[PDB]
Amino acid sequence: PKFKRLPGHIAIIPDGNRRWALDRGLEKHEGYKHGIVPGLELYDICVKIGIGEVTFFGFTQDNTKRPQIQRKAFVDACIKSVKELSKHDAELLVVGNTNSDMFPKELLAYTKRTKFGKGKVRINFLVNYGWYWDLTYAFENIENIASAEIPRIDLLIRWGGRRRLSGMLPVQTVYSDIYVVDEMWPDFKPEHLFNALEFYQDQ
Amino acid sequence: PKFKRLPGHIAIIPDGNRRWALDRGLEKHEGYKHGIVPGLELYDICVKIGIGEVTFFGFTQDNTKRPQIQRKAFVDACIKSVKELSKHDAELLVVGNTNSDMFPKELLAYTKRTKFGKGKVRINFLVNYGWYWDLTYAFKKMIENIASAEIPRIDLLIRWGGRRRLSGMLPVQTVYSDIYVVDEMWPDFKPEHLFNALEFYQDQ
Repeated sequence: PKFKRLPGHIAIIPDGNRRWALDRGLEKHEGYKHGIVPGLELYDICVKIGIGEVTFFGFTQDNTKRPQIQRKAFVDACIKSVKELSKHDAELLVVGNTNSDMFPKELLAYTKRTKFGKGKVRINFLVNYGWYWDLTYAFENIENIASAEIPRIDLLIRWGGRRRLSGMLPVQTVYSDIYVVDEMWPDFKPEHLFNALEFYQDQ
Repeated sequence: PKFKRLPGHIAIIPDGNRRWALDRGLEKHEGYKHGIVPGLELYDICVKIGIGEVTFFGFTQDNTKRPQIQRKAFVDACIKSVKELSKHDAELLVVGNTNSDMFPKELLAYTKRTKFGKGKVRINFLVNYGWYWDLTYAFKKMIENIASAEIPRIDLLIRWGGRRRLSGMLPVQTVYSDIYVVDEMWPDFKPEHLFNALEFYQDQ
C-alpha cells in the first residue's frame, strides 16, 4: 500500500471496546483485552510504512469514575500494551497525572521517554490524562504543559463512530486532520488505517 | 422541523470561499463576499429554531500572512457580516487580538458584548484570533481568564468545504464538541446542511 504523503505523527483514540463486547453478548469490561492485538498490529504497520510517531489515548481522569470492573479492565489493557510494545523496538512515553492514586504504578518507569530495541518509532500513551490538568500544568512549573514532549499531531484517527476529540491534547490537535472509523476498536483492520492515510494525503 | 434537543452553542467554520470562487472562474479573494448572505441565513434559521448562541470563525493571525488582496477581502466580508447582523436581533461579541495593525478598527466597537434589537441569539465572531494568543492571555484557574473566556463550551462545530479540522478554533471550548463536516463550500450553504448537523447532534 503506497502513499504520496505520510503523516509524521498519528493520534489514535481506540474507542468502541464496550459496545464491541455487548454486541457480542459479553460484559462491557470484557472488550478492553481484545484492544491489545489491534494496537500491536497498528504498531507493526506504522513501523513497515515508516510512521515516525503514534500517540494512543489511554484513559482520562473522568474515566476512572466508571464502574471498578471496567476501570480495572481498561487500566490492565494500557499496562499490557506498554509492556508488550517495550518488547518490540519502541521509544515509549506515558503522559498522565502521576500525582493521583489512579495513575497505574507499573507505568511510572515510562514518564520519561525510553528507547527499547532499535527504537524504530516513538509511541506515547495518555494514562490518567486530563486536558485541564495538561494546560494548567504550566502555571505550577505552554512549552511547559504536561504533554510538552508530545509534538503536534498531523492526523487523529478515532474508532467507534463518535466525532468528538474527547479533550485529547488540545494544543497538539489545533490543525490536525480527523478521520472517524465507524467500527469498534477491537474490530481494527489494516484498511481502517490505510483509509485514514488515503484521506490524509489528499488534504 | 421538530427537535427533542438542540445544541446550546453552535460553532461555524465557513470554509471553501476561495475554491468556490475559483470554481466560478473568479479571483480567490472574490469568494468571501459570497459568504455574507449565507451567514445571515444561518442566523435566521438559528433564531427561528431556538439556537441560543453561534460562534463564527472569521480569520486568525496566521490567515493575515496571505496576500494583501485576500486579507482586505476577508476583512471587508467580516466587517460587512458584523454590520449586517447588527440590524437583526443579535447580541454580538467580536473576539481576537486588538493589539495588532491586523485587527480592523471598524470591529473594535463590538469587542464588548452588545445587544441589538431584542438580542434573540448570542453571535461571537473570531477576528484576528489565535489559539496561542488565547491560551497565553491568561498570563491556577487562569484557563478561566483566556482571551475567549466570554465564549462558552461548544456543543456542535459545523465546518463547510470538506476539511475535518479546527484550524486552531477555540481549543478549550471544542475539547468535547461534536463535529459535522459539509463537503459543499460555505457560499453553497443550504438549510439542509444545518438541519442534517442538528439531526446528527440529537440522534447521538
